Amino acid sequence: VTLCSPTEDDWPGMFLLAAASFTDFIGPESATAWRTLVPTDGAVVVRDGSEVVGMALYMDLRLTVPGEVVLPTAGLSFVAVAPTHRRRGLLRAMCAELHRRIADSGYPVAALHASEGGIYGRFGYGPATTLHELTVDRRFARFHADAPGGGLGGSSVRLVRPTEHRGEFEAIYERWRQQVPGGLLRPQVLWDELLAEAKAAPGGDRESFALLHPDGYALYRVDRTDLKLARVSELRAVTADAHCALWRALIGLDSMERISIITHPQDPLPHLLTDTRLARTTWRQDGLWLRIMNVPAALEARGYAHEVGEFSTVLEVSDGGRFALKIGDGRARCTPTDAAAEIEMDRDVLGSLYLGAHRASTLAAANRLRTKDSQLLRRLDAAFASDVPVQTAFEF
Amino acid sequence: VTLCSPTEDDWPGMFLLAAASFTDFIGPESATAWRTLVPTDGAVVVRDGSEVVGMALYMDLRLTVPGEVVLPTAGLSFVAVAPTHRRRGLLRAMCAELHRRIADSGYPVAALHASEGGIYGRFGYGPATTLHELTVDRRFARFHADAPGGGLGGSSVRLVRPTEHRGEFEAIYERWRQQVPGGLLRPQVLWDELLAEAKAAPGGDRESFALLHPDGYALYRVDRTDLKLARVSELRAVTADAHCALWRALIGLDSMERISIITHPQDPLPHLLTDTRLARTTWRQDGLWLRIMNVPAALEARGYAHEVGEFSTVLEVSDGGRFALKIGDGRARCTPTDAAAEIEMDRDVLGSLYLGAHRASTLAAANRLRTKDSQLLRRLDAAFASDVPVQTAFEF
Amino acid sequence: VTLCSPTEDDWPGMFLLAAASFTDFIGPESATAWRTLVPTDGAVVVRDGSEVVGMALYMDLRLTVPGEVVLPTAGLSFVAVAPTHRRRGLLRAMCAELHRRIADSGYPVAALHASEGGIYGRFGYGPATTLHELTVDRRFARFHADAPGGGLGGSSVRLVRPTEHRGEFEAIYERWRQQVPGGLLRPQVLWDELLAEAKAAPGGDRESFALLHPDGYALYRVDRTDLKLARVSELRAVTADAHCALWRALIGLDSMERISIITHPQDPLPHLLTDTRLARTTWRQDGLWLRIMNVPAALEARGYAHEVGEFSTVLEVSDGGRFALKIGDGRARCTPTDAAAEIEMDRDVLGSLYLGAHRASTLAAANRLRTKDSQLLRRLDAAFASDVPVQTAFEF
Amino acid sequence: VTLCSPTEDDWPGMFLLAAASFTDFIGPESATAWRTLVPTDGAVVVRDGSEVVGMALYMDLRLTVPGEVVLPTAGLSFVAVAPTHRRRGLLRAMCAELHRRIADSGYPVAALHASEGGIYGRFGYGPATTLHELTVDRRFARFHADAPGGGLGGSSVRLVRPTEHRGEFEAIYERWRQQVPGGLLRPQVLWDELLAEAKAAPGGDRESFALLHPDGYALYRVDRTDLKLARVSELRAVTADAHCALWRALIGLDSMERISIITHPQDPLPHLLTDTRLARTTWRQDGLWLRIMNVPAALEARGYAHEVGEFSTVLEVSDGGRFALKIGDGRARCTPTDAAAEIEMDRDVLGSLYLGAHRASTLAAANRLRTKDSQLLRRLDAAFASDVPVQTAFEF
Ligand SMILES: CCN(CC)CCNC(=O)CSc1nc(N)c2c3c(sc2n1)CCCC3
Ligand SMILES: CCN(CC)CCNC(=O)CSc1nc(N)c2c3c(sc2n1)CCCC3
Ligand SMILES: CCN(CC)CCNC(=O)CSc1nc(N)c2c3c(sc2n1)CCCC3
Ligand SMILES: CCN(CC)CCNC(=O)CSc1nc(N)c2c3c(sc2n1)CCCC3
Repeated sequence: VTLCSPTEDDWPGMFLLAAASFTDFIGPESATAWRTLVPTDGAVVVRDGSEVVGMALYMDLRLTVPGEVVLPTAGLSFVAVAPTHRRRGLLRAMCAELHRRIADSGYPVAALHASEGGIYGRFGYGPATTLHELTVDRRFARFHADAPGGGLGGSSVRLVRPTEHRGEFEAIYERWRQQVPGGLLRPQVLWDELLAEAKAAPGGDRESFALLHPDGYALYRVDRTDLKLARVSELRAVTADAHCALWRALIGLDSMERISIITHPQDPLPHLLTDTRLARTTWRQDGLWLRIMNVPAALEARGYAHEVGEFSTVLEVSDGGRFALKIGDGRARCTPTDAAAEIEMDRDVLGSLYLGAHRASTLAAANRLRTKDSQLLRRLDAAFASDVPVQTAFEF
Repeated sequence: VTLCSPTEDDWPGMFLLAAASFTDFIGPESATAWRTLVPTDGAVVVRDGSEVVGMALYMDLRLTVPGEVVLPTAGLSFVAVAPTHRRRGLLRAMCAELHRRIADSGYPVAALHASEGGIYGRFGYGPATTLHELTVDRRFARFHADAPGGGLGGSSVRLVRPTEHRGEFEAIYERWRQQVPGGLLRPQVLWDELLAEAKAAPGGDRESFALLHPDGYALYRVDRTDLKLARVSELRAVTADAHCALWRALIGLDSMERISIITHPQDPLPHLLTDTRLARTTWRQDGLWLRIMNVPAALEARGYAHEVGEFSTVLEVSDGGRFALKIGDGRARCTPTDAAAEIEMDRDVLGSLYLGAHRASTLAAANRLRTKDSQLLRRLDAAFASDVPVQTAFEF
Repeated sequence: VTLCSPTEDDWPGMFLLAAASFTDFIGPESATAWRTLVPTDGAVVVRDGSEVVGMALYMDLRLTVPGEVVLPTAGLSFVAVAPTHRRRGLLRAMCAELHRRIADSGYPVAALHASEGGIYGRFGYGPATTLHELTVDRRFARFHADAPGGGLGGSSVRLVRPTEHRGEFEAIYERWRQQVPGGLLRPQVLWDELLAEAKAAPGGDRESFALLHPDGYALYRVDRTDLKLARVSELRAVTADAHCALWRALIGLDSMERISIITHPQDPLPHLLTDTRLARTTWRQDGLWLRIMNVPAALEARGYAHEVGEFSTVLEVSDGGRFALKIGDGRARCTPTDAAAEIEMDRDVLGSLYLGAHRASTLAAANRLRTKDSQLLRRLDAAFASDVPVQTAFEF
Repeated sequence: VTLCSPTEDDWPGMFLLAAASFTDFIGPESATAWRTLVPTDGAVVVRDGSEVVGMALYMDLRLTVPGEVVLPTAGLSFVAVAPTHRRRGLLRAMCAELHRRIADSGYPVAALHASEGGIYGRFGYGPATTLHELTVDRRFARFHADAPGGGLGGSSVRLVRPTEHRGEFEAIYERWRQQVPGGLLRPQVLWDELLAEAKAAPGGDRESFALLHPDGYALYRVDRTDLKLARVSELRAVTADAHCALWRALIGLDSMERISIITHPQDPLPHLLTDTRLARTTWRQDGLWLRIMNVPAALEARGYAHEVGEFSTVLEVSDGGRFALKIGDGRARCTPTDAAAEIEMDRDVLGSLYLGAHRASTLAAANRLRTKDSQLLRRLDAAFASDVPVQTAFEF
């Protein structure tokens, strides 16, 4: 049981573990595209004696954080331990080695999507975005008098084939990801993969269609089994006008009973309708998880709310350092100190605060965040909050 | 078809309409208790020719708003139109008369719980609290190392019969309702009714039990049909310690698979567990709806966030007046003006902002709130936000 | 194993067999009411050695047949064989004795509601009415421009308590039953029983309400478990205006999603709506079964369609006689003959034709009815058809 | 937004709208076959500016009406409005243009299958056939002593592969469609398509088998997911003997629990069994919809019941003309008149009466058909009734 960077000859063994560990695994062909995002020493495997019994890697990503700042991000992925080798310290050993490499390589943050919610907290990852499924019973849906784009004349939205308008989706997404916390750069190879999933599969998913606006798009397909349900896989809108116009078109899918989408808690859709209740929350879950690798770099890199007045405090991260944190004029300065801590929290908690999805006050109430000053709590809440609601880009 | 205040002889007809309109109607005996909260001219009926074909009333309530300010509140309730008399203007006529009476009587706000979400917006009511059902699979639930009250020694929580500890529930609730936005005074007659519902009914609900802490309680019963589900009807906790200790006791209901509760979006429960995902959101809906009757009085009465610096603007409510709004040092001044509006919104939108459940930014994105200044938007968001998360007291 | 008329001392044993044989059995108290409809020698029991192991009886009923003719009808009921004594000839023996008594007493027809559809054909009973369940999704239901009673002014329908308007229901039902084939006289004791079932039961059925028009009524209650479903137990309407007005009121039950009713195949409800499809047929089944006891008397007693021109034929009923049947001017003459048969059928088939629910042509296609002349077939179809659609009165 | 006949270059855009509008759409290959039934100017499209945002067409069909008369019929089909262009008058505009073309081309009737039941009434289409799903629990099914084809010797029914007996199916269907109201000529290209659907699809429908009699056939396949359910896609039988023999063979599918078929309300199947109840009606819906284009031509073309004696009346169709209607000896004469109307109805109502699926009396009770003479009503009922029960041929 030794731990190594994989060679080319290890990858058939890694794909076998992948097929056995991940039910949603698309085979080796699609893996080629994703592999191009893995840097030279971005992967570790565990061999027994040899067969691959453990693997983990990270991908080079670009993540937007509040203030429209783009951080280099290590995207943990393809993590698997063979069912033959559970409870053997393998996950801990692989995660430790990758975090060492990630830290040394100079990434300020790491990120992942969690298969289970009970695993990654102990390795310093905190849930940082919230997925929110809305299901609209579109048969009752009427738009409010106040909703944009309800005037006479032609529609600005076109119904199109995804593969024939790649350039427009790319450009709209690029604009979206740069202005929204949680945004990820989507490289060319992932557009290739996305548009491949758009066509129908024999005994699989139905054909995808697109609704295209100059400042937004929606990709949707009819569900495999529920033929009265349309699933919006992705809706990206840069303006409120685009968002409303796309939803006017989706509600116009008259052969459907229900439209579902995985969105974020601050999606304005409910408020566009005369009956807000028709946009039912059918599902909620953690989206992106963040591990802050370098506390000073991460805290100094993001923007903070201009509304809160300048304040200073001392933050201790458990086994992560202690810092003099000064926030004012939407910027933070974060420097070493041995002064008494005013705020303590584990590393995972900081990840949860970092994009503004969770309030300091809420985490304080669970005692995941410890302070004796409730004024400081309010100031943290306000400072770390995000002007632009945090969203989830794409799963990896 | 005339509109009158009911006499004693109208009430049998009103109870008949009630039994036919409300499936959850407890009969005339329980109605006696609720009736004591209806003031002298708090009710209207419509007769044909005579039989009661329409009714509506309000109750005298006390509602806590941000800054722990308690407002006299007209609680609209018992609203019904006979199925024989739909689409006849009756709801509009009854609501107009009651709003006249409520306004003239000097209530700054009216409030209701909505049977449907598409009805009450046009009468100036906006959803102001959010109900959030969490279902915990308690078989997997483990408390985080950081969670309070996990030390050795005895428990501070007692398992008791509700009817034998009325005084303690009353006193704990009184403390709770005064410090939480959305809190309602629960008068003696509603405690009588609550503790009557606590006992088992033949072929109905099972017996209720209570978990009692010095600074919190939980009332729960096993579900009628799903005998592995415990439903928490009510949990009131004044400290984080009480909240955690009550949840340690609920997770200790070892004969149950699942514990469900209707709570609020900022309930810290998920953060008390090592796996936040185990607290699944199974249901979300509008709670209390508010109609601001008097804009200046309401806006001046509540507290605002101290974090945001002093600012001035001009607010227009559609057919509700235009006001110079000045907010600073957590207080607002709201005075008449004919200066150009910087913010416009319908009356219902203001109700939705008033307890801090919805962000101005979110409503702006749906164009329910119109301004040309995005800095002003951020300032409104921050100012109207509530330090203490808004919760829902009891349905009426 | 002997067969006797029961004495008073046999009835506790009969109630025991009843409770064990019929899940819907209301106990001995309600049985008192039904017992008053059983004539002196209207019942048979089988004892072993003694305990009651078999029973059957008939009740004195009055049944409306086409031409608004009311026949004395033997209503077979309370038929049961102990589970200890199956496959022992007991049903055959009891049915033979009762049919002897019924014939000798001078009833032209016997009738029953069948627990199973495979039992009663061999004893000469044919299904003669069709039950048709319609479920309306009332949220989408809009009335057609052509539908009666859509004008301004007050409603003619009142929402009332059943027990306070007994006289009006009685009188409306009396008018209904006399003008509709399948109508049964409902005696006073069955009104007592019907209005007793109208009140709520602890852990049972919910309270019943009534919609009352001068020329019709509907009795309905919310379903026990599906609280968005209203079940119409009974709707009796003497005019099209009443029928439409009652349905306008039922569609006005705004707290319900669905209204269901057990009606007949020619219920005009679907045609009152702009979307006929909203009245979905969710269930179909045989209603009343008829055994023609005396062929000549039965065939001469009913009216026939005036449209078909006079014709003569020879009808043979298998082991039931052969007859010269002459039909003209809406009347039949039916006399003995030994002339060659032009039409043959079993006795059960004639029962199925008798109220016009089934077409001769349809039964001919199954070869349940044999003739070599297709012109005769068309003439039978037309002659036996009912001007007024056949309906089902009440179960017994 | 202009309205044109499509060119060859419009058809890729039409197929895109089709794939997005119709979930059951087989792609462009199968569309080639259906296209051959569309005449030169049988189609309209709406372009914006260009992309296809609206389309509609008709196909040249031959429809059998009572009296075995075959009418040229315009089969409306492939109707779709883009979800981006709802509530824009497009359906109304396309339907108006096609009806103009259909009328001018000399079709007496148009016909369609309705995606929803609330759409096509306002354009003068009335539901004219009823689909009736029967589900037989074949484990209990026993044939009645009277049922044909229960004697000793060999079976007349063969189990075969559909594709190897095309000629026999074609010839049997041709005989069927010519003698049954609702029958449609099935051209060669639709036989090609039907037999292509008969083979198994990977992750789709299972292989179809055929039961073949000299005077009937049944096509059936095991359901995708319910492997104890056999679905009869099509059963065509020219004699009662064939119908019974095919059902004896279907009940002999001993590996199945249930056989389902979409048939018509007068299917004799229930009467072939000792227990009629085993043939449960699981589903009912409108089949073919008719719009009478030319009232005189349509009414003069069909045969009427010989049983009713000669009578004369005056029929007014709303915005469709007024006519002296004389019916006798199974033929109608229909000529212009300005004499006072004795019968009024909308155009859609006449379509519903035309094949005898709905009774005049029933439509009168809903006030869709207005007369003051109830004798006239009875005469219409009898006259328009169909000797041969109306059935549904194939969907288009
Ligand atoms: C399949 C992994 N899955 C289960 C935990 C996680 C969620 N992933 C997705 O939703 C997009 S599909 C995908 N994603 C990759 N990161 C990858 C990688 C591949 S294939 C591939 N496919 C090869 C090496 C780089 C990572
Ligand atoms: C039954 C009304 N229901 C349906 C819309 C609304 C929700 N109400 C509850 O969840 C508590 S039960 C209750 N509530 C009342 N306000 C009242 C009133 C009564 S009984 C009564 N019971 C008589 C007059 C004052 C209001
Ligand atoms: C209970 C019998 N049931 C099961 C086969 C048949 C259907 N009957 C009903 O839907 C009305 S309840 C009823 N009906 C009776 N005929 C009777 C009789 C009684 S109780 C009674 N209750 C005593 C003797 C006369 C018949
Ligand atoms: C797909 C249309 N569908 C949805 C409303 C209606 C029902 N149609 C069927 O059940 C047989 S499949 C079919 N039918 C056509 N008429 C057509 C036509 C095609 S493909 C085709 N396929 C191209 C032009 C002529 C009509």
